[PDB]
Amino acid sequence: CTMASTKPLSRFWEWGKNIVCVGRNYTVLSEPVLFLKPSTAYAPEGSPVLMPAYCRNLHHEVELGVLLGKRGEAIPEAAAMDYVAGYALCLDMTARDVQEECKKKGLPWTLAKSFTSSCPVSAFVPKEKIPDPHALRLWLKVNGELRQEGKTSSMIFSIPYIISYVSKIITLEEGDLILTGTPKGVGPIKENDEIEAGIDGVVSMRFKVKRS
Amino acid sequence: TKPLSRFWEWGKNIVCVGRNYADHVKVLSEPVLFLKPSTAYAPEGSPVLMPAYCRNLHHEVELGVLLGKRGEAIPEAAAMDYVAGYALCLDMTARDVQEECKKKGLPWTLAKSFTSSCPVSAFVPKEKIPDPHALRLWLKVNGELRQEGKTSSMIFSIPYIISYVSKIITLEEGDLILTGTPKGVGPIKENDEIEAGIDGVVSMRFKVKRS
Ligand SMILES: [Cl-]
Ligand SMILES: [Cl-]
Ligand SMILES: [Cl-]
Ligand SMILES: [Mg+2]
Ligand SMILES: [Mg+2]
Ligand SMILES: [Mg+2]
Repeated sequence: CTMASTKPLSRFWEWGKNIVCVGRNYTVLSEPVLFLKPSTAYAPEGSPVLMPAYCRNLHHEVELGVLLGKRGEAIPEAAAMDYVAGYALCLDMTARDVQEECKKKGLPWTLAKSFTSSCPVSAFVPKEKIPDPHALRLWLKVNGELRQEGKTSSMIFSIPYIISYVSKIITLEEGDLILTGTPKGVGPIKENDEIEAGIDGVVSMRFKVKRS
Repeated sequence: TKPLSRFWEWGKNIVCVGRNYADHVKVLSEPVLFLKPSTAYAPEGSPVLMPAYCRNLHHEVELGVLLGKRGEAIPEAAAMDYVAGYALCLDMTARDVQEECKKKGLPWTLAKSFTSSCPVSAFVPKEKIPDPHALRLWLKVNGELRQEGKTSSMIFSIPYIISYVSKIITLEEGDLILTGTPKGVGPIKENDEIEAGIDGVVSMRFKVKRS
């Protein structure tokens, strides 16, 4: 089978190897902060967000995800958008107190950012549906109440810039995903809370928060 | 197909422990964990590529544990049933960048997770290693011994590490865990030749090249 019974972009979470996330993109450094999630962070719509046992302060971060359509090694910024298959709406689910400890102790962010279900993900949005990734409204509601809204025009580092920089450090494979940061309004969730989030005019998704 | 013999071709995730050897310093706190991407794999035949930004590249010879099976919250007593086998690995580290990451309280990504940051030997089936904690690892640079140590010097056992990791991160078929480096970590420069092995089991050669 030489088809999309092999690498279907509509199911990128099933076969995608790597997830790369930018830090503060809405002190900021000369470059975007980068951290990884494992493939097993993916929570496709229908999956709950799982509060880890060790987690006291679970935070939502609505983020635009950029899906790579082809292998990219030191991708030029001017070519970067030729490497994009499309987008997903994502949550960068964060154990915020663990993260405070990680920052303070100079440890890796893995227990804060990389747990099971730490990357809820919408249906695949083909590139065609988004003329301009930097002209979108991201929104997130908890129990029907708006908590984050932000414009992707507010991004400090552009998506072509991010793809380029990341690919110079980490070769990206077909189906790798880059989370491009969260606007203002990040905040906590508790067991049995309902998250709704969307990109205006493009896609919405629902997640319930549960425990292990 | 997805042969475990070629796990680097298709494996999704690499998890690495911090310091797990009691034979050097460069109520026990849990093991530090960090991730490498799939594109960290440098299978034998690949060179190690020094990132442009790197001033102080370090070798870390490590025993890699390959998972055969999906595992969530694996009990320590069951952990070894999830192991398909082993690989000899290098946890290639930009040491100065790591100091910068620690100082700012940022992720260790640029220090630990670059392209080719995980050189990897031929797959060793579990059968060939009755006791993972009774192995000698060694590494030479340009013919000169730099690291040697026993996996009996590990602070946390392999079943412990698999268990702890799986409670935080579900492991897939083909995921790899690097279990730490013995004494002798140190720098390597462009055009250095690395030889490393597990006594009685496997050896590997790598050349270090630049951008
Ligand atoms: Cl927390
Ligand atoms: Cl360095
Ligand atoms: Cl990290
Ligand atoms: Mg984030
Ligand atoms: Mg991965
Ligand atoms: Mg190591």
